Amino acid sequence: HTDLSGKVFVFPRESVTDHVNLITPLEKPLQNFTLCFRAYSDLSRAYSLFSYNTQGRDNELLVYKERVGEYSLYIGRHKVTSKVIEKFPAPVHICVSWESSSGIAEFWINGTPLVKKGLRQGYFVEAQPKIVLGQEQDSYGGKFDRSQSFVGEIGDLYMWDSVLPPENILSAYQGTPLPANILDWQALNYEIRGYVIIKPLVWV
Amino acid sequence: HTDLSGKVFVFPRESVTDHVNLITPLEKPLQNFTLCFRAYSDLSRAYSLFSYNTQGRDNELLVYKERVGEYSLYIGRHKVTSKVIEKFPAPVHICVSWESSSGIAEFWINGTPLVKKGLRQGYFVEAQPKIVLGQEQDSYGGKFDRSQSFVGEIGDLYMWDSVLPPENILSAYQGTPLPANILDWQALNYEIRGYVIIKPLVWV
Amino acid sequence: HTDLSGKVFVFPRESVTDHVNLITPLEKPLQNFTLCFRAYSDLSRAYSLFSYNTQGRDNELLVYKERVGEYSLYIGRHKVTSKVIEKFPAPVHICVSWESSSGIAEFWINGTPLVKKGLRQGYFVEAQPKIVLGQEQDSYGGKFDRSQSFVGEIGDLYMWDSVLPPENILSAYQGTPLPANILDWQALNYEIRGYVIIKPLVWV
Amino acid sequence: HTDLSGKVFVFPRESVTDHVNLITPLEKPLQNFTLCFRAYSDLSRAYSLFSYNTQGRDNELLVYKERVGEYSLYIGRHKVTSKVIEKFPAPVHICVSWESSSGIAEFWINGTPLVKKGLRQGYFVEAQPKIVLGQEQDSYGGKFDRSQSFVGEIGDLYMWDSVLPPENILSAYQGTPLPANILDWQALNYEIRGYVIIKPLVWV
Amino acid sequence: HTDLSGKVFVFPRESVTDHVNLITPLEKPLQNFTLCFRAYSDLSRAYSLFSYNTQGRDNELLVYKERVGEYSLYIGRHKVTSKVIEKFPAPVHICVSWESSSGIAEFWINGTPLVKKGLRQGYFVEAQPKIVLGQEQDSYGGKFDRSQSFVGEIGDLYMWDSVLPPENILSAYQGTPLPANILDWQALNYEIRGYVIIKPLVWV
Ligand SMILES: C[C@]1(C(=O)O)OC[C@@H](OC(=O)NCCNC(=O)O[C@H]2CO[C@@](C)(C(=O)O)OC2)CO1
Ligand SMILES: C[C@]1(C(=O)O)OC[C@@H](OC(=O)NCCNC(=O)O[C@H]2CO[C@@](C)(C(=O)O)OC2)CO1
Ligand SMILES: C[C@]1(C(=O)O)OC[C@@H](OC(=O)NCCNC(=O)O[C@H]2CO[C@@](C)(C(=O)O)OC2)CO1
Ligand SMILES: C[C@]1(C(=O)O)OC[C@@H](OC(=O)NCCNC(=O)O[C@H]2CO[C@@](C)(C(=O)O)OC2)CO1
Ligand SMILES: C[C@]1(C(=O)O)OC[C@@H](OC(=O)NCCNC(=O)O[C@H]2CO[C@@](C)(C(=O)O)OC2)CO1
Ligand SMILES: [Ca+2]
Ligand SMILES: [Ca+2]
Ligand SMILES: [Ca+2]
Ligand SMILES: [Ca+2]
Ligand SMILES: [Ca+2]
Ligand SMILES: [Ca+2]
Ligand SMILES: [Ca+2]
Ligand SMILES: [Ca+2]
Ligand SMILES: [Ca+2]
Ligand SMILES: [Ca+2]
Repeated sequence: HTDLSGKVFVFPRESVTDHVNLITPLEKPLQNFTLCFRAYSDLSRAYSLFSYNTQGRDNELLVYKERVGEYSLYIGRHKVTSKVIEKFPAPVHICVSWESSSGIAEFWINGTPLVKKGLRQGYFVEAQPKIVLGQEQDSYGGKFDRSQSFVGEIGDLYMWDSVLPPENILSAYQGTPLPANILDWQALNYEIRGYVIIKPLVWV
Repeated sequence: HTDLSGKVFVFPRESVTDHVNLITPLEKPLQNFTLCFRAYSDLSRAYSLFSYNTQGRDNELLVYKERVGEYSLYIGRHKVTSKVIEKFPAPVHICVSWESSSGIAEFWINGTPLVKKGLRQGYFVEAQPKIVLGQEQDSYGGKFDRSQSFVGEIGDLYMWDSVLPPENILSAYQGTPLPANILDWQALNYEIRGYVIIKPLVWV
Repeated sequence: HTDLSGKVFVFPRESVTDHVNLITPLEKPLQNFTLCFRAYSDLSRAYSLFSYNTQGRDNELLVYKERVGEYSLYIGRHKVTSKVIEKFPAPVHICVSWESSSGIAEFWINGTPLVKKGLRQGYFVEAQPKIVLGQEQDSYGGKFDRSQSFVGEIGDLYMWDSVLPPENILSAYQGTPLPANILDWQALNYEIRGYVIIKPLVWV
Repeated sequence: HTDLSGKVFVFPRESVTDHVNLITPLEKPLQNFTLCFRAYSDLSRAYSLFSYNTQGRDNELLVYKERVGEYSLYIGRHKVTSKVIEKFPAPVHICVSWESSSGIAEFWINGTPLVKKGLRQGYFVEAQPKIVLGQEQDSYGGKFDRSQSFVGEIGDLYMWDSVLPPENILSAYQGTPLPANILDWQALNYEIRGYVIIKPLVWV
Repeated sequence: HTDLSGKVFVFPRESVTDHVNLITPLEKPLQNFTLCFRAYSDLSRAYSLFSYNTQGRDNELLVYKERVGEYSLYIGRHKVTSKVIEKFPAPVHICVSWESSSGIAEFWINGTPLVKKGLRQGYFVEAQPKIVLGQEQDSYGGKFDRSQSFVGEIGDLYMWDSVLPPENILSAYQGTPLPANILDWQALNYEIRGYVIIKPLVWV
């Protein structure tokens, strides 16, 4: 468990191999969540930002960037997509929440809410996941795809087991995130596989 | 009747069934009206914003968004269209008024007056309407069309039986609208059908 | 004659019929003139803004908008065209002057001088005109063309029998035009024909 | 000689005929020069701004505008071209210097230096020129080309027999140029031929 | 040899011959380095900014501009590319660092950090280089290519044998660079070959 404050994971190249495994202490199925992180990439093609798979379930929870200005959330294989005006290339802060009771998914880009969408109302995302950054999973922990690899820098990743109110989203965006009980950048259990470098964050 | 202050209807998905029925004691034929509301959608295709049909009368009163930067009003099946510069996607405040005696239709977009157009001078829009959000009607209450469905968020919807002067339009835009006697967001009678979720308004 | 201060003509629809006739007490041939007015239209196709014909003479004096960013003046069937950066759609203030002795035509868009052009040096534009707003004449008083009709709003129309200096152009733009002897918005002699509505000017 | 302070040459129409001859008593071949002037044109096609020909020598010194954002200097039939971001149409202040010893040509657009280019190092531009505004010469004083004619307004033209330092360039742009010894707007010997009109400068 | 403060190399024309050799007594293979310089060119095609070759080694260290908004670093024949929003044409300040131990390459454009990339981790860039400005080498000191030549102005060139922290990059951008131990603009050992002119820096 490492304090990565002020630091990013650099995925310096395209590969089918470089990734970071994220280990969460959570062992119960997810009804509600919020996921925030910072990314800086100049890929124009599609890539996975956050890949969460469970046994026999691809795309159980997936944050996927299809193209510039477009963000997709997959819950249990089902997908929503929301659009935003953004410059390319540019650093970005991304928060996404999802609520089982309503099905509502909320993207926040640089503290700006995108249009709400809804999917998988009543569903629970399964526990005991494999979580990977830098690659998209098609199996429980593997079956990566070069054309979906993340190339660039990721920092300030937090994941909470609740839907964060606007004020806590903005706080995360501004660099004072509330401590997070699923994944916390300041106490992160992770394994680097292949070519991933930890560097100071210089682009905020 | 519900006070919806600070809240929105979220139509979280494309469908042919998700809609809200708006209930009003409108018994007298309309010679004059103003309709104001806020909307936030990232659809690029055409969609109905506000659909009002009467017995044997399609498109009796319809606010229809043909494409980005173009707003159409239908009165008694007749149509006018006006253009504006806008960003996409972006939250928008829309006011539209119409006046029988001159036939003049006025769109106001984020407090900004569009070019006046005119239609159905001397006409009275029929009473006893079925008013629906989220779908466009082709019958008296039904005959919805998936390709015309509204996906996104609608809030702050008011409707008056008179033509609002510019200062009152601006008041609505700024969030202090005058009391409204046809539809009022702070005392709204409505029916949710299918997948519509009420959420706080976070994008104003 | 009417004081049209704070008011516009609204030509609410495309037609081959709707127009306003303007009556001048001029009688003398024009060697010098300035014409100023405001217009708000979201037409993209070409249209006539100000059509002045005499017996047996088409396009004796015509202000014609070919396309966005381009303004044409016709004097005695001859034309010049000048370009400008403008937003679309957008309210605009237009002044045009012409001086026989030099032939110089000056367009002023929102108090901004366009490139000077020149035509019909030594020519006298004929008196006893039919002057129309909303349609382009191909005869003396008629032969209108739907594809040249003006749809939108026109206000603050003044015409002088002299070439206004930049100061006077700016004054008119900023809302205090010098007293005008050919045509005067504050004492206008006009005939409405077909669908033209007088409304308060709300876009300035 | 005429003091043209506050005045421009207006070339109000395209032609193969309209031009201004500029007269200088220069008998000594040019080793160094700076040329500054103001131009306002809405031509999109190529045009000559300043044409300097000597006997049996085309394009001895030529300032030619190929298209928007690109300025060309010809010295002794050789060419350099430099690019700039500019709006269109827009008034522009242009300075260009050339230095034989280095061959360096410097364009300055609205007081902004363009990328330096180099041509004809060691060369002397020939004396006893015919200098024309409004047309491009292909002979000694004539052989004009309609498609190269300048339509628009030129003012504040000065030419020095030395390379001006940046400070004197900014001075020219700001409207306080140093006295010039080849050509001087405030003591200009010229011949108008065809349709060219002197008018006040209104666009600065 | 030679304080070039306040001065630039001007490469005034396209050629296969015009270049500047930069001489340094570097005998130790580089593990870490930072290179900073100022460039101003209106070339649209690809060109080499900084060409560093060793005996039998092409593209040992090379800064290459593929197209507008795209910067490439070659280390030992391998390359990375990073993208940026930039105006064209425009003066630019470029810093690039590379670090053997991590393989990380950092581009800084006008003091703005680009997305980090990585190449040749564990590699040492060879010493005893031929370093040239204005041309790209394919041999040890020669084999130039006209389609790769730099046309324009270069100044403020510094090279350090370490990775400069962001603060030091900004200092170089602001015009107060730290003394550099490989290449220093204020004490530069150079050889001008062909048409290269030293001029004052006027675009900073
Ligand atoms: C004939 C038919 C069909 O059965 O209808 O199958 C082939 C084809 O349909 C597909 O190929 N469907 C799957 C498309 N793949 C896709 O959308 O992948 C997305 C979601 O999954 C990820 C994120 C992934 O897990 O790698 O990649 C991007 C056309 O329709
Ligand atoms: C041959 C002919 C003709 O008879 O002239 O008929 C077929 C075709 O004409 C039409 O299809 N006309 C109706 C077009 N439909 C239309 O404009 O729908 C609009 C208005 O109504 C709504 C808003 C609607 O109520 O769904 O949808 C978009 C071409 O012309
Ligand atoms: C063969 C020939 C010729 O004789 O050269 O005649 C037919 C054709 O030339 C024309 O048709 N010329 C007249 C074009 N009409 C035109 O420019 O109308 C303009 C000006 O007048 C207005 C403003 C109008 O008054 O309606 O409409 C646009 C090609 O050349
Ligand atoms: C066969 C050959 C050749 O002999 O190499 O000559 C004909 C052709 O090359 C040219 O025609 N070159 C001259 C083209 N004209 C040109 O560049 O005009 C420029 C420069 O001169 C001015 C400024 C002018 O003086 O009119 O107009 C624009 C192809 O190459
Ligand atoms: C057949 C094959 C192959 O063997 O794979 O070689 C020929 C072709 O591949 C190339 O030609 N590759 C090299 C192309 N040149 C290139 O990428 O130049 C870059 C890098 O080198 C510089 C900087 C240079 O040193 O000139 O120019 C730009 C297709 O693939
Ligand atoms: Ca997958
Ligand atoms: Ca995959
Ligand atoms: Ca309908
Ligand atoms: Ca329908
Ligand atoms: Ca006509
Ligand atoms: Ca006509
Ligand atoms: Ca010539
Ligand atoms: Ca020529
Ligand atoms: Ca090479
Ligand atoms: Ca090469």
